[PDB]
Amino acid sequence: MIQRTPKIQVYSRHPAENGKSNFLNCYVSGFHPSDIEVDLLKNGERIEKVEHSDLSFSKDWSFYLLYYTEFTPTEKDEYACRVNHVTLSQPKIVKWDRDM
Amino acid sequence: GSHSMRYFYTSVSRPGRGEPRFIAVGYVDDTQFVRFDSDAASQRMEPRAPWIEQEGPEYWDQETRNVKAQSQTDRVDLGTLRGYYNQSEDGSHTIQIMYGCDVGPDGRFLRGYRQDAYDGKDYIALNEDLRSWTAADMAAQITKRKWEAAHAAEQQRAYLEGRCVEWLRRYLENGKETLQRTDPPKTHMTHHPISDHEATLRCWALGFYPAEITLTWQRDGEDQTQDTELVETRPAGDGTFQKWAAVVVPSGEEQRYTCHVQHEGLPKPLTLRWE
Amino acid sequence: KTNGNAFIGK
Repeated sequence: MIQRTPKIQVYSRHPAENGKSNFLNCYVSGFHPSDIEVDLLKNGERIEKVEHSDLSFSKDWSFYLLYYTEFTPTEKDEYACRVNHVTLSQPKIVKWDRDM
Repeated sequence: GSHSMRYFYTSVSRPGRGEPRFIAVGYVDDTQFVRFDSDAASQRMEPRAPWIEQEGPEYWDQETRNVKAQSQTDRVDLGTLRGYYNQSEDGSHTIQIMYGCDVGPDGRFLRGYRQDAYDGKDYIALNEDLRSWTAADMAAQITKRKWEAAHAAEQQRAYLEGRCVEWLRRYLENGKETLQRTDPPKTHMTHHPISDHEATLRCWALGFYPAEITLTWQRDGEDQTQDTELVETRPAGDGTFQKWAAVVVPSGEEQRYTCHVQHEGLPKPLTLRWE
Repeated sequence: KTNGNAFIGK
């Protein structure tokens, strides 16, 4: 069938302030089929205890999911989100950029 | 203002790996209030908003019963549709259903919906009059004839104009403290030099509810779609939404641009600029 | 409240 690739956004729930508790998000949308692998990464490594939303879809029938984890940002910690889907040749890594 | 209640169902076959996975989610406007996942432990419809927790055992038992029968119907429909399209037994397939109703600010029934898809494309849909169907192709035309002989449109209209709107009005009353609010966006602009003669201006909208928002860029008052990068509205995870629109501008010409923000929660639309 | 009146096979 027709396959649609996910759009990936990595961002914090609240404006990031070092030493202040927050949530790191990875929002994946516009994809079809629904099977998707999403990992939240801290300094290149997989974060355990990552929660995710219940599968839903938009008007065009494409799926969306939110993956999230509680975190305290620091100036030195690097965050990213790694996504794999049947439409992708290899996993796509999107880095968290607090200054956007 | 106007409000909506919607249910989204997804059934995904997994040949060899067991029975199809079934997921159901319910929303009032942009607020999720219930969920069901056939692979989760509970095997019950679960609350996802605090204002639905008060519903008694009879509520949860019937909702569980309905989503379970829906998952059984989709399981037989996956085999039926595979046959209609003459598809192999080995590939994974998807059935998606959306339905629900909208109410006006006076609480009147505005419209009802029931739309079904197969493999991410339109399959069959209830028309706006709630009395007839639109089949997407020849395979869906078989379904349409079975649904006509079954008075399916009459069933949908009876739910949509009855139970759907009456329970939406009940939820709006039960969750009034939170469902009736509008959180205006907190806006700001960022500036990033991308070379010695060009810069990105990014207009931000954070913490808003409902999700519906418009961010528009203009240069010397003329609407911009040249360099206008606009991301999909995304959830913050606390019940609010976020969005941004960016434009690439010549260095020194930043003040010829404005970002106009429209949202229901704003006393008056905002105009943002780089100072 | 979900609809429980239209479990009609496609």
